[PDB]
Amino acid sequence: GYYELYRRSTIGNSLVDALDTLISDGRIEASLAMRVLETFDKVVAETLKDNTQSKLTVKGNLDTYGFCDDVWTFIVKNCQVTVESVISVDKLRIVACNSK
Amino acid sequence: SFNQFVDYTLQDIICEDSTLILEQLAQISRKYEISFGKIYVTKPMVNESDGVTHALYPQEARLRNLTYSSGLFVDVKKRTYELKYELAEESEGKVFIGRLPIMLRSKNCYLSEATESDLYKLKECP
Amino acid sequence: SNAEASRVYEIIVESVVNEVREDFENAGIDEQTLQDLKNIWQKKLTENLMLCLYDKVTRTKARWKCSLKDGVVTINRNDYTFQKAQVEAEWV
Amino acid sequence: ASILIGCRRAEVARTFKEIQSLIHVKTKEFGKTLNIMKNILRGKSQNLTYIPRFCSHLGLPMQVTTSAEYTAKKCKEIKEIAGKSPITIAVVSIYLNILLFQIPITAAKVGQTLQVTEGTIKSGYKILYEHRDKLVDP
Amino acid sequence: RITTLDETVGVTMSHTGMSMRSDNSNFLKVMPKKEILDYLFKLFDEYDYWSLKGLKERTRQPEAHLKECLDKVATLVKKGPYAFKYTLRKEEERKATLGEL
Amino acid sequence: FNMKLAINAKTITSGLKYALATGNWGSSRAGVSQVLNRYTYSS
Amino acid sequence: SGIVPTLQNIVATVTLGCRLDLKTVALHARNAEYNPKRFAAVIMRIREPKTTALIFASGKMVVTGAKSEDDSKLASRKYARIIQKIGFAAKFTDFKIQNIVGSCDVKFPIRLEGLAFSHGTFSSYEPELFPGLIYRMVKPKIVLLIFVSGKIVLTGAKQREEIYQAFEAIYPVLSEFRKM
Repeated sequence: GYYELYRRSTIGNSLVDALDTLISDGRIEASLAMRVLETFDKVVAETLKDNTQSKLTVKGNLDTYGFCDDVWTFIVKNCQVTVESVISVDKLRIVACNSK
Repeated sequence: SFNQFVDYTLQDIICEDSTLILEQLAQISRKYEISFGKIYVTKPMVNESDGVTHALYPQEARLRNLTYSSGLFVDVKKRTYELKYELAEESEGKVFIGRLPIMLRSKNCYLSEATESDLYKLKECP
Repeated sequence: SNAEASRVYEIIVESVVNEVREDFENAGIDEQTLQDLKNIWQKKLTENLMLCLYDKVTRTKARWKCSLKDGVVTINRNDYTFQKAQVEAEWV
Repeated sequence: ASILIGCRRAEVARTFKEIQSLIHVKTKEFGKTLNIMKNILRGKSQNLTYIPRFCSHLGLPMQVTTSAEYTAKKCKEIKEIAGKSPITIAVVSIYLNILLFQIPITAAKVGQTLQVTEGTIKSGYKILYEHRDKLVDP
Repeated sequence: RITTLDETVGVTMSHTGMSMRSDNSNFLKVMPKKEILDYLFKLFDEYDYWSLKGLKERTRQPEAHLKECLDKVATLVKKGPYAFKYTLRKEEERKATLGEL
Repeated sequence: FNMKLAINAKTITSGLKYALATGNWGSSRAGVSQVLNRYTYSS
Repeated sequence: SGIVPTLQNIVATVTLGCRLDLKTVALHARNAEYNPKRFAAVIMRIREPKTTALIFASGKMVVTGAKSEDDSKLASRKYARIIQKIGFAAKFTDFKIQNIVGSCDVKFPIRLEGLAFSHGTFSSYEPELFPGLIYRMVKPKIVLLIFVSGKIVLTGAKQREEIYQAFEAIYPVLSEFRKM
């Protein structure tokens, strides 16, 4: 259970980098690092589920889309994003995993 | 005698044995149940072939080779059990069981309330 | 710029650390090592990618619509976290 | 299928929906079967009727029914939407005729009772209202 | 007493016959092959009786495919409480053979 | 399950109609029904 | 007259000649969809000519959405090249158009009930089920959907001339049953 996609996020990469250092730089038990990441996967999921309010709206040109193995990938170009403020992005990559 | 039968016997016959239940087994066992309520009688009517439906006065009834009858309706309440647990759909049905011949001049037929000239319009000799 | 994001991030760090502590204690590593992990992770944390779940994706002609849920995005160096998101994009 | 045929051939009319209430045929599958059967009958070699039947369901006076009949013939000739299936035209034709007269069914009651979407009856009513000029029997 | 419905009688009949109205109430509406087969066999030592449904739920493969291989390892008992369930007759060696093939 | 199929009206309706037509209650009874005599109002 | 039908959709089949790994195909293609649980084919698309391909594990492929026979063969060759580029020993063979759809407007309303009565053995008209009349022509063997508005749909053709032939044959009939 729990997808590992959130490890690619800013907070996820940071965690990876921290752990990698404790392993290499130090002598801190690897494998435990994996245990930690398994915890991360679950936490980010419940937190994003129970601790969020924002509603986003993304409108733009669909440059590319794709589906395989319960994962949708989209690349939106020249888009305006609305938070609940209006932000503009030249290129946005979206990766979505099945909710079911 | 016929009037008493219409007022009392239909209600009692339907009431006496109405309740029927289905016993459903699963592996959890289950029941389905259907009851019959207050029965409803109509005034005499006719169903034409096309489906138009209209009242029937006896004169025409004779001429057209018809049967002089009123429809019957029943209140069906359906229930389901799961075992006495009770869920079910009720009220909302009034169900047509069939037609009942109606004796002339009885309380049900249209003529019983008619007056003299009234009868003359319908052409039934007083 | 988003505040909910930083709050979510805080919840994640605090929540993960406390949970991980058992394993950390089991592996007989060090409470202060756990503390280091926390401080480095938070230190590192200080390219327009959205990671989330999809409820529904539809299309009619070249018009696509997507109902996204529980996600996190980095747009122009800023991070947003959301409960729901709707995507309306036109393919050619 | 065979039933609906015998209805047709008998000059009686029954709606696809009605028979669909006696039997669950899934619809489209029914249309294909009905067409193939029709073809076989040819090999072995009309809304109006619906209008009175509906009045029955509403128990409307005779004049209302005949008014509705004139209305259906007049509406079909004037074209304009070609009918979008006969059922909508038969019900709207009625709804006009009744609203001409004082007898209330209102709207939702006829939409329920006769199983026509209320939006459909009103939509038919606007276009039908436009041609009120030439639909008047007397 | 019994109550006589006084209506225009047309409405009552319309409800009686085919009304164009239906429903409105409800009453009695009524891993690859190598690891798959190896896993299923470990279930067979774990369960002397099991079903193509239990196996299809595990393997997420059509019961027809499950029925073919089971005919080789397992046999069917159609009588008794366990009826319509397969019973068996080294497991690690079989798993490695599945990995090879 | 659909009520119209479950309940068959001609059972009762055609049953009674039949019986009064034939006048046979079953035979277990016969001739109970008789066409009226309109020979004269007395009759 | 003066009206000539416009082609609207061309459906074709192509044999690639080799087995395909659909996850691989879907993964490597720029515009692909693949959900084994819904349909057993990769739904791939290209922008020019705008078309959609249904790609199977057997290596057979269905190409649809083209508006011309030229566009159909062109887009088909393109899909085949994509499969090659992904790495399979595919070959562009057996290109064959299976269905051509056309449509036009006669510019006058039609009396469908009269037409159905007159051409009863070829016609099927149930306005409550579907508003158009389904006309099954014998020669050429083409199916036409005829609407009150005068819009006409012709389908079931293997060659463009059959679309043209059928319309020429139906026009006098549509005229006979006009409203204004």
